[PDB]
Order: sequence, then C-alpha cells, then structure tokens
Amino acid sequence: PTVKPPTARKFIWTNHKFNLSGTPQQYVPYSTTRKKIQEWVPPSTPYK
Amino acid sequence: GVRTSPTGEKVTHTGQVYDDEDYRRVRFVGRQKEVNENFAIDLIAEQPVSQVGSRVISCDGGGGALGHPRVYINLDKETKTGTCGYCGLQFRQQH
Amino acid sequence: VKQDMPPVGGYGPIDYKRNLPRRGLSGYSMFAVGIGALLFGYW
Amino acid sequence: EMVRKCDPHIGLLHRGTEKLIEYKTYLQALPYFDRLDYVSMMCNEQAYSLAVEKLLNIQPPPRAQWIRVLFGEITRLLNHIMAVTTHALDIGAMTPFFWMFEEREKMFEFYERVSGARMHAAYVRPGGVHQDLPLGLMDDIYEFSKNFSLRIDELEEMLTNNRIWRNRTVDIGVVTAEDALNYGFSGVMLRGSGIQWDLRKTQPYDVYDQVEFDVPIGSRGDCYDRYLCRVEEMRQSIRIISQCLNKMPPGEIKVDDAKVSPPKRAEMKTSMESLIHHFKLYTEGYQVPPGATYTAIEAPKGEFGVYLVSDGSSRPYRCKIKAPGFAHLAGLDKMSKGHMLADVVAIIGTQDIVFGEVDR
Amino acid sequence: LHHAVIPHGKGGRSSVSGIVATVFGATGFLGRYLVNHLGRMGSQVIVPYRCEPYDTMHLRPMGDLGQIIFMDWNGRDKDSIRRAVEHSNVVINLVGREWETKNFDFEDVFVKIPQAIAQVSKEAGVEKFIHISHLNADIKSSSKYLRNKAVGEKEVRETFPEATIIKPADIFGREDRFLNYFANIRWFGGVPLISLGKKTVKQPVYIVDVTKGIINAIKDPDARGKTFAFVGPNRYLLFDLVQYVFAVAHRPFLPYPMPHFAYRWIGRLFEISPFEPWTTRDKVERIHTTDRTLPHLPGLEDLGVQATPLELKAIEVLRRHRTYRWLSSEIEDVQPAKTV
Amino acid sequence: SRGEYVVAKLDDLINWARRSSLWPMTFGLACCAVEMMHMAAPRYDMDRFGVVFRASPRQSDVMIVAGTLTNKMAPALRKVYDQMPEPRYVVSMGSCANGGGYYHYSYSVVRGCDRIVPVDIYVPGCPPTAEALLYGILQLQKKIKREKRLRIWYRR
Amino acid sequence: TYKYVNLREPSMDMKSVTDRAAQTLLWTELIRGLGMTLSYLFREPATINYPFEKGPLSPRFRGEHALRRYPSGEERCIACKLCEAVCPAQAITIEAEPRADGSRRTTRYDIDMTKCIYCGFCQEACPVDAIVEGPNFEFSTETHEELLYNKEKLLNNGDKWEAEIAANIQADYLYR
Amino acid sequence: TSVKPIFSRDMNEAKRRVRELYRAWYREVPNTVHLFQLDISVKQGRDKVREMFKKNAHVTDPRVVDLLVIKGKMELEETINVWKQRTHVMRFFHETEAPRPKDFLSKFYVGHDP
Amino acid sequence: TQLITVDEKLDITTLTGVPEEHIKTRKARIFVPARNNMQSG
Amino acid sequence: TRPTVRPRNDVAHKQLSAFGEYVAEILPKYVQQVQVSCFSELEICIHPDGVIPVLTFLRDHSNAQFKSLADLTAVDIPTRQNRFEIVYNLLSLRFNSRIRVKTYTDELTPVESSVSVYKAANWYEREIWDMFGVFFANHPDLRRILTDYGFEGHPFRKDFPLSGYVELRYDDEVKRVVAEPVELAQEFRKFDLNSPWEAFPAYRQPPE
Amino acid sequence: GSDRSRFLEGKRAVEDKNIGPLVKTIMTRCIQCTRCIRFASEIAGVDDLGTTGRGNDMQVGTYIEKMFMSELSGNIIDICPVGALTSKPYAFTARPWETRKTESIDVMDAVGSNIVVSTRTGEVMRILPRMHEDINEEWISDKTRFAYDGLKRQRLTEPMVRNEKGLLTHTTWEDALSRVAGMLQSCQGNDVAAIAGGLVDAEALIALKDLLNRVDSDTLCTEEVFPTAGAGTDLRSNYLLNTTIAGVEEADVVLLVGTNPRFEAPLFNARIRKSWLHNDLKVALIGSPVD
Ligand SMILES: NC(=O)C1=CN([C@@H]2O[C@H](COP(=O)(O)OP(=O)(O)OC[C@H]3O[C@@H](n4cnc5c(N)ncnc54)[C@H](OP(=O)(O)O)[C@@H]3O)[C@@H](O)[C@H]2O)C=CC1
Ligand SMILES: CCCCCCCCCCC1=C(C)C(=O)C(OC)=C(OC)C1=O
Ligand code: SF4
Ligand code: SF4
Ligand code: SF4
Ligand code: SF4
Ligand code: SF4
Ligand SMILES: [K+]
Ligand SMILES: [Zn+2]
Repeated sequence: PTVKPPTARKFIWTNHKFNLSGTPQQYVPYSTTRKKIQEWVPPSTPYK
Repeated sequence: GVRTSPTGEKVTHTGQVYDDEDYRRVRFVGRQKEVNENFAIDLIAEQPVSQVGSRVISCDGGGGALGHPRVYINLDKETKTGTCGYCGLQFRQQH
Repeated sequence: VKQDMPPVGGYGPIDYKRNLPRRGLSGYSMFAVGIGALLFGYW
Repeated sequence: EMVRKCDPHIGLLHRGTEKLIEYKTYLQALPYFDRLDYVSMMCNEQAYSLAVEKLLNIQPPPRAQWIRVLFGEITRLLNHIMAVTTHALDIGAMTPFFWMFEEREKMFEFYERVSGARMHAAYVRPGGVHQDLPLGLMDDIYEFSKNFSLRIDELEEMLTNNRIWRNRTVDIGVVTAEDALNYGFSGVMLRGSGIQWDLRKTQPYDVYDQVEFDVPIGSRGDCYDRYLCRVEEMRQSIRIISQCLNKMPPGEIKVDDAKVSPPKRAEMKTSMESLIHHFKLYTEGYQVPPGATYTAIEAPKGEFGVYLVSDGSSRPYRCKIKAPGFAHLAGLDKMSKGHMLADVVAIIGTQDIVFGEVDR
Repeated sequence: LHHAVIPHGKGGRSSVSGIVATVFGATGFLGRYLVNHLGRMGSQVIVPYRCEPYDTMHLRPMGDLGQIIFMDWNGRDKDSIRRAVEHSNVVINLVGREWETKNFDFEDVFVKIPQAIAQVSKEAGVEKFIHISHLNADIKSSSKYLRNKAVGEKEVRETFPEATIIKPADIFGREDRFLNYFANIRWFGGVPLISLGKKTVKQPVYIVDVTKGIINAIKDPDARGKTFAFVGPNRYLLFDLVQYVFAVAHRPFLPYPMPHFAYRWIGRLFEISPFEPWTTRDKVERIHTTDRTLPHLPGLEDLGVQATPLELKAIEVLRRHRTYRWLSSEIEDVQPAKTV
Repeated sequence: SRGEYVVAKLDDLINWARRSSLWPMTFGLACCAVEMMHMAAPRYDMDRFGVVFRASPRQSDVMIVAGTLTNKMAPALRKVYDQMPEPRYVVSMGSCANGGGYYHYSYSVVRGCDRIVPVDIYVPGCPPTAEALLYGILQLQKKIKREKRLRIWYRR
Repeated sequence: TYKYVNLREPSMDMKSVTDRAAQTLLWTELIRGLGMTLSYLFREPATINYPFEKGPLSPRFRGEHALRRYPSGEERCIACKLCEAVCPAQAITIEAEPRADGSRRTTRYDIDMTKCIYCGFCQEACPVDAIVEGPNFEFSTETHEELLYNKEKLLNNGDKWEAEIAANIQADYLYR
Repeated sequence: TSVKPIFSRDMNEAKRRVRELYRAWYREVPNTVHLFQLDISVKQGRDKVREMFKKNAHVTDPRVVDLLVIKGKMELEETINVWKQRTHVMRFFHETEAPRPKDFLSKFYVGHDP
Repeated sequence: TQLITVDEKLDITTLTGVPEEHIKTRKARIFVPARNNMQSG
Repeated sequence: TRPTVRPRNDVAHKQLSAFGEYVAEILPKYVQQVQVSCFSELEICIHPDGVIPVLTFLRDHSNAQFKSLADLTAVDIPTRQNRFEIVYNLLSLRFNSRIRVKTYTDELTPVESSVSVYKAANWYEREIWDMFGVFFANHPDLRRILTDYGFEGHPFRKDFPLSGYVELRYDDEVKRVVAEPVELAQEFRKFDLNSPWEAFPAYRQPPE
Repeated sequence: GSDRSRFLEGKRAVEDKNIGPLVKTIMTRCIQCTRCIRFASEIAGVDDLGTTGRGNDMQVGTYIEKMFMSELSGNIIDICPVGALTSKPYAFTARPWETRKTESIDVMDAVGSNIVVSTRTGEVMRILPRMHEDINEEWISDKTRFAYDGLKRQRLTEPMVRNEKGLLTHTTWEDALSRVAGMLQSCQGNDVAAIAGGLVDAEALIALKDLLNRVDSDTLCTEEVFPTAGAGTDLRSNYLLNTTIAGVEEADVVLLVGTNPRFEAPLFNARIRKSWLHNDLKVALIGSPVD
C-alpha cells in the first residue's frame, strides 16, 4: 500500500482494531429488531 | 447519527434499543453494545441531487458490473426527485 | 480475449517414472572391505 | 493378539447427510458432497455434477471438462498422498507424512487460488465449474508437476525396497478376486488383486477417453501391491496432469443453457432475462426432470456413486451415496482373519477409509 | 410483567422459563446443581464469580446460548453486587466456607456479605431473594459457623423481609464434604468420633432434593417470607451413619472414642495449612452437633419435593472410594443403617 | 506486598509452563482433522510452539474437537474429556463442533460440542484454515497466559 | 494400457545372489533410507514463522463475512433475501421493512457463523455485492455467541475490511 | 388380507416369542446393573423392563409384534455385549426430564399444547 | 401356504418410534393446497 | 442442439432394450416391468419373492455376469401401499455394463436377504433396516449400523422429521450424556420453492 | 421464454402513480395487460382505471391524482401478474418462498371468506384469498386483506385484575380464574349473564353457554339484535341467506331491503354485480340511495 494505496472512503476505519474477544470491547449479540406485538396499556383512571 | 436512550444505551439505525425494565440489557453489563455509527439513511441525505438534461436517466450505481443492475428512472414529476431503488442516489431534470 | 492458457509450444516434458538410481558398491567389494577390516582388527 | 472377530461399529460420523439433501436444492446439496470423502473433494463434486447433468440432459463445455479432469487428478494426488502417508504413519514410518504434506499444502494452495477454499471448494458444479481459472494458475501447476516426481521417488525410496515395510505388508490382507467382486470392492482393492478394471478406461467420463495413461495391476492382492498401485497412480496422475496442461482448450466454463447455470455478473446487471434467471436459479433453482440415475465415477478410493432420484421439482427426492469405503470396511472382517493387531492396522490402512462417505 | 420475561416453550434447554436469577456462589457444591436445574428450564442465569474463570468452566454447558452471564463480583464491594442484581427477578445466596481464611472470617462470609447482597437486592427492586442458612443455626451454638449463620439469618430476615430462608440439614452429593469427609478418615486412622458418635443424630438431605426445593421456592409465590427446613426422610445416629458410609465403600470400619478436648487439637492441627484445610475444630463441632427437629417450619413436602433417602444415593456418592476388589458391587449388597 | 509479588511471579511461571507445553491429543472427527494435520504439517508446524500430540488423554493438555460431533460419539467425547487431568482445555474447530454447522438441523448431530464439554476457544470455518487453527491455539496460549490461579488463591 | 506392478523375477546368477546377500547381511536399503533422511536433515524447512509470516492467499479467499456499502455511505443490501434462499445451512436470517425514507432495507441481517459453511454462495448470489465473504480468517472467539453476527457486526466488518475487500473484488470481479 | 409372515403364523407363536424375550431380559437385568455399575436396584430395572413390555401390550398384529421381538432382541444384544454405555441404558430412565403437566389445568397454565 | 390371514387393523405406531405426544395429540390436515393468487399457474 | 445438450447413445439404448427383453422372457415369473431410460440405463422391476432367483441369475448367467454389487438402496414413497422401493445396482465387469433391479415392500413384509448372492449386501440391507425399517429375513448379523444405540425410529423414512425427536446434551447432575426432547433455538425454515408453472410437458400426467 | 437478451437499447421509465394507501404503484414494471381496468370495470364497478396514451407511451393509470378507494381495491394486487401493483403494508417485509401458507377463514364479515394467512417465523405477514366458487370466488375485501396489523396492536397478553387502588394490573392465571370463579360461585339464576361479541367462535360460545347453564343462567346475549317475535331463532330458515351466496347466480330479481351490502358484506355485493353483469339481474333497493 505504499505503492498502490487503498481506495479511500469516508466510512473505512482510520483506527483498525485487533481481536477483541475476551476483552470488554467484544461483540455481544442482540436482536436488531423492535417489539413485534404492541401490548395494551390499561387506563390510569378509576372505573367508578 | 447515533442517538442514545435514557438508559444510556445507544440506539441502532433500525431503532432497536432495549427498554429500561428489560432484563436482556444484562448481556451488555461489563461489555459493549456494538453499533455501527455510520448510518446509511444519514449518509444518503448528504448526496447532491444530480441535475441532468434528459427525461429518462439510468443508474447502475457506478462501477458497471461492480454496482447494482442498471435501472431506468423517470424524471417527469417536477415536484419529487427521482430516486434509485438500489443506491438511493436521486436525480432531477433541471428544467 | 485473455484466458489462463498453456503456451504456444506447450509446457515442457514432465518426468513421471521411477528413478531409483542404483547406487552403492557390489556384494564382493563390501565383503572384501568387511573381511579386510576383520583381518586388521585381528592383527 | 491374534484377531478372531472384527466388528466395526460405524455411524459415529453419521450426520444424516442424504436426508438433509432431500430438503435442499441441487446447488445447496452440492457442498454436502465435498464433506463425504473429505480428502477427495472435487471428485465427489464431479460425481454429483455428472449425476445431475445426466438427469438434466445437458453436457458441460469442453474447457470445463478439461478443468474437471485436471483438478480430479490433482485431487487424486491429494488422496493418494493422504492414503500412502497415513498408512505408513499407522505402520510407523511417520516421516514421509511430513515430506508429502508440503506437496499437499501446495495443491491446497491450488484449490484456494482456483476456488477460494483450501479443502471444500464447491467448485465443480452441475453445468461445468463455477469460475474460470485465474491467470498464472496453470504455470504454477506446471512448476508443481515438474518437481512432484522426485517426491514420489523419495517416498518410494523410503518404503518400497525397505525390508521392514515389506515384512508389514507382503503377506498381509490377501484378497482373492472372486471374493473381491463378491464383496463389492472397487478401485485399488480390485486392482491389487489383479482385476483389470478402472472406470476412467472402461466407463469413461468427461475427457478421460482423450487422455492416455496406464492402470497399475497388482499381483498378490496384499497390502504391498495396493501400496505400489497407489504410488503408480500418483505417477499416472502426474502423467494425466501433463496431458491436461498441454491440451487445455479455450472457451467458457459453464453450460450456456442459462436456465441451468447462472449468467455472468456483468450480464446479470444489464440484461433482464439474465437477472430473472439469476434470481430464479439462486432461489428456486433449476428443475431436474423426473427420473432416477446411478452415476458412478472412479474416485481415488474406487467406484463412488450417486443414485439420484428426482420428481420434477427443484429438489432431489432421493440421493443415495455409494461409497467404496463402505464395502471395503465390510470386507475388513474377512481380510483380518489369521492376522494380529499390528496387521489389522495395516489392513485398515490399505483400505483407505474416510468415514464421512462411509457414514454419510 | 415485561414481554421478554413471559414464560414460553415447553421448559427445555432453549425455552424461556421467565426466571432471571443471580446466583451468588454458583461455583460451589449447591450452585453447580442449581445452575444445572435452572439452565435446563431455559433460564437467564447470572453467575457472579470470584474465582478463576477456569473454575467456572463446568457452568458453561448447563444452559443455552447467552443464558449464563458470568461477571466478576467482590463481597466487599457493593458496586459489583448492584451491577449483578439490577436486572434479575430472583437472587439466590450460596456464599459459604467451612473454614475461615486469612482475609475472610465466618462473619464476613455469613453476616457481612449476605446482608450486603440482601440490602442491595432490596434497593435494586429484586422481588425474590433466597438465603441458605443451616438447620442447626443457633446464637448459643458451640461452633462459630452456626453462630454467624444464625446472625446472618437474622440480618437477612430484617433487611429483606420477604426472603425465603432455607434450612438444609447436611447435604450429600458427589461433590459434598459430608459423605466424602466420612469416607476420607480411612486415610488418617480409625475414624475417631466424640462419644463413639452415638449421642448425635443426623438426617442428611440429598442435593437434588435441595435444588428442587430452591426452584419450587422460586416458582411458589407462597414461599415469600417463609422459613423452610430441608431435611432427608430418615434420622440416623452418627455412629451407624458412618458405619453405613464405610459399609458402602467396603472399607475396614474400626471406630474408637476420642474425647472432646483432644479431638479439637486434631482440628487445629489441620487448619494451620494455608490451603483448603482437611478439617477444623468447627467441622468437629458440626459433625458432632445433632440435627435439631423443627416441625413448625415447612419442609420439602410443602414445596412438592419428595425427599430421597440415603440408601438410594449413597452408592452414587461412595462408589468413588472403593478399591477395585469391591468396586462393582451393587446398591442392595449392604445392610442399611438403623434409623431412630 | 511481597507475597502478592511472589504469587504473581509463580502465576507467570506456571502459566508460561502450561501455555508453552500444550500437548493436544490425537483426536479428530471429520474434515477439520485433515486441516489439523496440516497444522501439524511442516508449513505451519505446531511443534515449534511446543504443541505436540499425545495419544492418551491422561497425558494430554487440550482436546481439539476437530470435526462433527454426532450423537453416537458424544458419550465417547465426554469420557475422553473426563479422562484428561486438570488443567485441560477444549478448542472447538470448525462449524460442526462450534454450533452444529452444515448438519445443524440433523437428527443425529450434537449442535455444537459446548453441549457436551466446556469450550475455551471457538475456531470458525468450514474448515478453518490450518493458519486459522494455529491462530486459535495461540489465542488459547494467550488465555492461559492471563490466568490468575495463585493470585486468587492468595486473595481468597 | 495397464502395467504389472510387482511382477519382477529376481536374477539367479551368482553375481546378483551375492549382491542380494550383501544387501541382506550388510543392510543396504536401510542405509539408503538413512541417507534420504540425512539428506532432508540438511535442508531449509518449510516452516513459515507464524504469526509474523503468513500463508499465501488469493483474492478469491473466503473468510469472514462483511456487508459492503456504496461509495457514498449508503449500504448495498436491499433486503432481497437471495443470500438466505441459497444459503446451504440456513445461516442467514433477514427481516426487513421500508425504512424512514421509503427505501427497501433490512432491520435484521443475522449470519450464524457456527452454521455457516464458508462456501460463498451468498456472495455470488448477491445482485448488488452487499454480502461478501472477505479475507479475514483470524477471528476466533472465546465464547460461542460472539460468532452469531447481527447486522451491526457485519456492517462493522465491512467498514473495517473495506480497503481490502474493494481491492479483492477489483482483482477478481471479471472472473465472476 | 393375505399377507406374508415374518416369523409368526398367528398370535400364539408371537406371544411365545414375546414371552421368551421377557425371560431373556429378566435374566439379563442383574448383569446390566452389575457391569454397567448402574446406581439403580435390580427390581427397579426389572420394573422398567416390565413397563417397556406393557407399553406395547395393545398390539393385535402378529407381524408388528414379530418386529417388536426383533427390535427387543437387537437391544438385548446391544446390552449383553457392551455396545450401549451407561448413558444408553439410563436413557430408558427419563431422569433429567421434568414431570410434564398431566391435567387440563396445569397444561393450560404452562402453554398451548393439548 | 406361506401366507397368513391378518384381518387386524393396520397400525405401526409402536414401530415408527414416534413419542406418544406426536401420535395421539396431533391433527393431520389432508388437503389439496390452494392456488397462490399471486400467480396463475 | 450440439454444444449445450447431452448427446444420445442409441447403441447402448438398443442393446439394453434387447437385454431387457432377454431378461424379461427368461424370468417372467417375477419380472413386472422392464424400462430403459433416455440416457440408456436399464431397470428390471421385479416382485419381492424373486430377489434370490433374479440376482443369482445376473450373478451367474453367462450373458449377464453382474458380478459386482455397486449399491443397495431403499426409497420411501409414502403414497404407495408398498412405500419402500428396494434398488439393486449391479455391475457386469465382463460386459462393461450396469443394471438396476427394483422391488418393493411395506413396513411389515420381509424381503429375502441377498447375502447368499452378493456378500456386499451384508451391510447395505443392514443399513436398510437401520434407515427405513425394512426387515431382511435370513440375514447373518442384522442390527443397526448408523444410528445411535438407543435410537427409536427410522431416519430416512419421510414421516420421520429432519431433526429427530430427541437431542443429546451433557448433564452434570447425573454426570452423563442425556437425551431430551428436541428444541431448536431457530426452527428449520421450510421453503416452498415449487413453481406453479409446468416445466416438462413430456412428463405430464393425465388428469383424473 | 429465452434465457438471454438481444435488447441492446435503453428502456423506458413510466411515471409512478398514487392511487391510495393500499396499493404501492411502480408502473415501470407494468406490462399493459389491462387486468386493472377489467377488474375495476367489471367486478369493482369503478370505471376509473384506464390506459392513457398511444403506443409505447401508453400508461395504465387514472390520468389524474385520483385515489382508487373501493372496498375491493386491493384485489388488483392479486391479479397484477408483475410487481406494478404491490401491497403497500406488506411492501418490502417478506418474500413468498419463506412464508408459511395456512388456509383459514375470514371473520371480518359474515361472508366467511376463505383465505390464506401467510406467516414467517411465527409472525403473520399477509392474507391472500383462497379460491372458493360458492363464497368469495377468488377475491376478498380490503378489510380482510389489510386488517392484520390491528392484530398486532392493542393486544391483550396477560390476565389483568383490579388492584386495591382500582386499576388494571397484571397477574397470573391462577389469581384471575380464582377471582372470577369466586364471584361465579356466588351467582345463581339470572344473576349472571353473557354478551357474545362479533369475533367469537362457536367453541367458545358453547363453552360459555354450558358454563352459565351450570349456574342455571339462560340470559346469554349477542350485540347484534335479531327479533324473536314469531318463530325466532328456533327455525333456521328465518335468519339465513337461504338461497345461497351462489344462488344469486340463479336468481333473476333481487329485492334488497334496508341494507348497504357493499360495506356490510362486500363479496355478496360482488356476486350480485356478477349476476347483474352476466345474467341481467334486476335489483331493487328499499333504503337510503347508496352507491
Ligand atoms: N453441606 C453443606 O455444604 C451445606 C451448606 N450450606 C450452605 O449452602 C451454601 C453453599 O454451600 P456449598 O456449595 O456446599 O459450599 P461451597 O464452599 O462449596 O460453595 C461456596 C460458594 O461461594 C463462593 N464463595 C465462598 N466464599 C466466598 C467469599 N468469601 N467471597 C465470595 N465468594 C465466596 C465459592 O466460590 P469461590 O470459588 O469463589 O470460593 C462457591 O461458589 C453456603 O451458604 C453453606 O453455608 C447449608 C447446609 C449444608
Ligand atoms: C503425527 C502426525 C499428525 C497426526 C494428527 C492426527 C490427529 C487426529 C486426526 C484423526 C484422524 C486420524 C487419526 C487418521 O488416521 C485419519 O486418517 C487419514 C484421519 O482422517 C480420516 C483422521 O481424521
Ligand atoms: S465444520 Fe465443516 S469442513 Fe469442518 S469438519 Fe465440519 S463438516 Fe468438515
Ligand atoms: S458462505 Fe455459504 S453457508 Fe456461509 S452464509 Fe454464505 S451461503 Fe450461507
Ligand atoms: S442477496 Fe445481497 S442485497 Fe439481497 S438480501 Fe442478501 S445481502 Fe441483501
Ligand atoms: S394488472 Fe399490472 S401489468 Fe396488468 S395493466 Fe394493471 S398494472 Fe399493468
Ligand atoms: S419480479 Fe417480476 S415484476 Fe418484479 S422486476 Fe422481476 S420480472 Fe418485473
Ligand atoms: K402484483
Ligand atoms: Zn442506482
């Protein structure tokens, strides 16, 4: 890359990171979607 | 343009964030929630609207066989720009 | 066009047979060496 | 230590491959075949590809047939290095293992360059191959094949004329010819016993009738003649690789029936029909016409067969995998009679078993 | 009730049992089988560990993916305790030592840390807290273990009033220090006993009974604020208890009386080690403390746990201590001990 | 304190002696064992790291589960792991040993060897390359390097 | 078209009999094997110094997965699910909806790396070159669930390895 | 309705084969407890054998009970020869499984299965 | 002869190895699948 | 139709048709169908009482000499009352040829074991017991060959699901690998892939 | 068709249209097959779709910003053979190879429309019609097709009881069934009744009827009033569509009384229009002059 540099982008990491597994910077998986079924909110008033 | 819930947890570009009363935040305790801070929906608004002089334009996103299939975009509406379905680059007939 | 192809004259000849080159002495020479070493040690 | 009965319990690697094939399409069922005989990968790919193409009533292009035979003989070199060197490792000569796995590492580099994966390529596909040879590959295959004969020579120097290697393999595991045909043996297991049979000659496939080579015939049916048959098949595989490198034709590498093989990505992004065919071949896949075939090839372990039953859909109805190692390990119990543990390990060596194809 | 914690599935490994448990001290004898029986229901088990993570390896296959969250904790640090309990809907307390170490005494392990865990769990909103006392806990007991554990029972009851406090008698299992302890005095000599071990009575309880009792106390809303006494079905004198231990293992059982003033000098002889001690004078006092009878407290029969006797699981515990010449003898090839 | 320094240097000594003398066992299952043999081959060469096979579980330090774990061999895997003396480690090689892999929905396959044994290093691939396996082994050595056995003994 | 391996009869003149008897009594082929082993003793070994020296790879190599972007910041994945329709192990799970500007994008793009068979059908089925299987192979984890990549991890793999993935696609894309 | 038998002409020879197979299991169970060193009593294993026999007690087809005798002899050969392990013998004792909800009320409480 | 007379009902539930929960408490639906109205075939 | 279409071998088609007539008229006691496929493979569909008479013919007859048993296979087709289709693949090394002998059974009818003809079948039909449930009468050592030892059910039957009914895990309570009912963390996503448009008019069945 | 393109030219791009919140329109994909126009002219009876233009610039549309809002306006999503008319709520969400097709019944009206509920990984994706020659021939109303996203909002998931302060709080099933049965044991006679709703199956209906019969209560009501003067609900003939839905194809005169069948039972109105179009039906209406 001193002779043929890589094609620069605005999103390519300027800070490359090594393997983070076992550290507090490691990947923890999670569902990337929102709540499917919306639940009913009961009213906050007395029914009398 | 990542934002943050009142729990301190970052919100993904989907809109996913765990609730305050949701126990599944315990997977991020002592660790990190990995989010990508380069939102595509924020970075496609930064693109300039391409002013052209043709009525039907074509987009393959660049690269030819390195982009997406070449679609043809109509620019008859003077109200709305013409958005590519794949790349999101939007066009306008300049008249 | 450009394509992964053999050259115009083809590739060179490739060895594929057994080559166990038959080295060493004969039998009588090795027994002569051994019996001579015996005689030197005995003397 | 005299062996009185062998009961090989198998199915410890029974993965249930050929039921998983029934719920996946033909292109999705292709990488199951890489993992059956996992030292003979592109030979299993070629057998499954020939079965599907025989049912599809289409043929590969000629260049893809030559690439299939070239990498099939590279694959045969891989499997016979594995067979000879681990047979000797299980006897005790542990050093030509380390000598020949550098050559095997270089052929895995050839796989990694042509397909992107060192072992399981999913490269030989129904319709041809997936991708053309990269530039500079065949010259490196020539530079490998120029020097591989010296490696076979020094393996054969270490073992063939050695008296300790002969005393472990000369009177061991003799198989008669009629009991070899009766036990359903194939390949070297027949050819060690003198049965002149090779499917690259008798029932030839893609361009094996266009390459000239020899078939090594054993004389005593023992482990040692099967050793010499595997070493001479390495010699003949170098011979066929010389003939395939000289005779490589130009052209495409997929069948140009674009309802079977996918179009190029340069034309998928431009043409409408090519985009529709890309979409429908990578989601539904091509529909194989109804019917059943049994397509068997000469894999480096013997007759490797696929009995493929299609019901007209885009998925297989049934796919039986005939492995040579299944019948060879069945005949283990006869071959081990009158021998000891240090001889039964040589018998399991000369029956070169990969248990992924034995168990599926 | 939150939507992510509603119980789904058929109660298997990959199901959702709706139980989020912070099990303090899960790296021990009870915590092993507790995380086992939780993670097979499909529970989110938070394991705060003090030890090496290698010593937590056996807790990893016990549940599905992401269901056991290991995290560091210190008993002299409320920050890590609040870091552990803030998402759970049940906290279980299994912190214990049979001996007092250089930095910890029985008061740190049984009074300080349990009151800290119960106070932090109260002020983090945890609904259910299970504390594990001992059946013979008493203020005027001769052993410092049982004194500090009675004081800790009092403090957990006063700082978390809805806590389920459980009294096990003497728990036996494969990794116990009760039947293994009784086994390992064929090494030292002739298994010495205070007053021939016939003035103390025990009713030992099996560990899966205690584990099913803890989980049925989690699932029972009527177990909030109770005080359970988990005992095995049969009461034994200590003499024929040890005789049944040495009869299952087929070892030469030749007991002898050692007096009380001299069998504590043997206790201080083995607690001068910097390692885990082989015995101590506290263990002398607690092997020779009779299991008291508390009929007013509910037991395993009130949580639906059928108590397993010793004559079913003693072979499972004590097959390890046999020599090869009697290694393969069966469960029925022994006369049972005499009950009282 | 002095004793913390002494137990820290003795932790460093025993972690050095355990990560620099890893003895795996001759134990493969499927295609990954061919690549694990290539990690033993002269190009990548495990033996320069002190990594050398011992066929018996009693004299092995790590078990590389290299291949597919079926149901018929899972008790054999568990008894082989049990017959390893502590400290023993598990490196999971390939997709079938990690999470079931290409045979995940099969009737006969244990979906990951972590249902059977406690697993330290998960090596991903089908197969992972011998270089990727050696990367996983060196990551296991780094995991052994940061063990705190005698420090945690000194503090408990 | 066939050859008889091991069908040699030995010579029975006194010269060859004495030669084989010297071979038997004086161990000639054993010294041949020792000579070949001693010949390899004096060679340069093929041991590359990992981790400082790396095994040679190609621009077709199939390693860690990554989601690519267009050269404007916009992600390429338009939720068309061919990569999970062709995936031979069902490692890819996609859930989608029109996002806030009406664009066809994914909300869930999960790849289970412990089901994934690394065959690269997803990168050859993708019509927009979104999912690729990049060059990283040194990504071993210490826990199983770190090998269950969501959309965020795959986009971070793309943002991490883009300066190499773009060059490898530039090197190979004419073959595809 | 004219079918081909496997071993039995009718139910009498079939019940004879079931009876001989139960005799063989009853003779085998003490050895199975001993050399697998199972931690169950011999009566408990014999009651498990009686339960596994009474599970199939409703069949009236001679071919089906011929196959049940065949599969029982196969499991018996896997038990006499040490081809099963301690796990395969204790899998008849569903011990790690929870007691499933039996009445309508608890099945209603836990889920949706009838 | 070499044939037997079985008048009994054909039932192989004890041979297929299916547990009881998936024999007696399942409801098989036998039907011609309706045409997808997204398509004309 | 030259480059992309498989060429047709009419000589082998005619030869296999003549040999199929030959076999059908020598053995009409058991031979039900004879059919030659378009890529020239021969199928002799027989009756399951003629396993030993036909296969000993093809093993021994001087115009057949099918001395090699390549493969032995069952195929489950549940819509037939004899749902299993036992397939014998044979190789004649003398005449360089292959033949297929197909027969049928249900779950309860025994098929006579062909170990007296080809010893290679000693495992193959053993596998057919293991995978399909077909009992083979007068087999020397018939037991399971591929499944686990306590495995109930027959895997390659189509009424048996893809994942089974059980799954194994280690349990540290009992210190033992245990079988539990199977629960997948992700269900196998069943894909409906069949097109509603006919692909091959030559394979069109007549309607009712 | 063939497998490749000879078209080496530039394609057209047709301008998109906006005919409602139900039908996403991408007219570039339109192949000008006029199933739009024949459906809206012959079944929907709208006559507001057409082709404007001549030649390759012939555009299917409405020629103006006119919103195609019928009660059957989404069925053009079914019979568009290309993707020019897609379901806007279903748009971009799922894909038909992974959707599980469960054949079920409508409950949005009393037509009883046969449908396919197609789901994906335990979540309802869309609702398509089934073919049934006697009910809904292969169509459904727009409510049936597009009301499935009310099925995932405002849902009742946990048993709620009134707390001590008078608010609905979450509780277990045991507490809820105990607090209901404790009041049910103190009721007898006409002290307990039951209002049946609109969406309640016959199993729950006979369940609650037998339950209140155990209390000896016959006071069981529904929301929709049917008069009981005369034979009442005893005979089935005086409250059914006794001819049939299909019997409109056999009739020649239809007298509609006091109803708007376009919005009460839309596919019954579609069957009346099919008889009106093909069989020359004579329709008379007593009521408000609706369209
Ligand atoms: N037979 C018995 O043992 C009986 C025990 N009990 C009680 O049950 C509980 C658990 O018993 P058991 O498993 O047998 O005992 P263990 O000593 O084996 O287990 C104690 C657990 O707590 C942890 N721990 C111990 N001391 C400390 C400390 N100072 N700080 C932090 N963590 C600590 C240990 O992990 P680490 O590796 O970090 O030390 C381990 O996980 C205790 O409260 C005990 O009093 C009650 C009746 C009988
Ligand atoms: C000493 C040289 C390295 C040997 C490393 C062997 C580690 C275990 C691999 C298992 C295995 C063995 C033993 C083996 O011999 C073999 O045969 C070639 C295999 O492939 C089918 C194997 O998978
Ligand atoms: S993860 Fe894949 S390549 Fe590796 S051993 Fe398993 S089946 Fe073979
Ligand atoms: S490489 Fe293959 S197995 Fe892996 S995600 Fe892509 S298609 Fe699926
Ligand atoms: S094939 Fe490509 S664009 Fe389509 S869903 Fe997959 S990654 Fe996204
Ligand atoms: S139904 Fe579709 S293709 Fe036909 S005219 Fe309407 S929009 Fe065009
Ligand atoms: S799926 Fe059909 S309507 Fe959609 S772009 Fe392709 S050919 Fe056109
Ligand atoms: K449409
Ligand atoms: Zn574009």
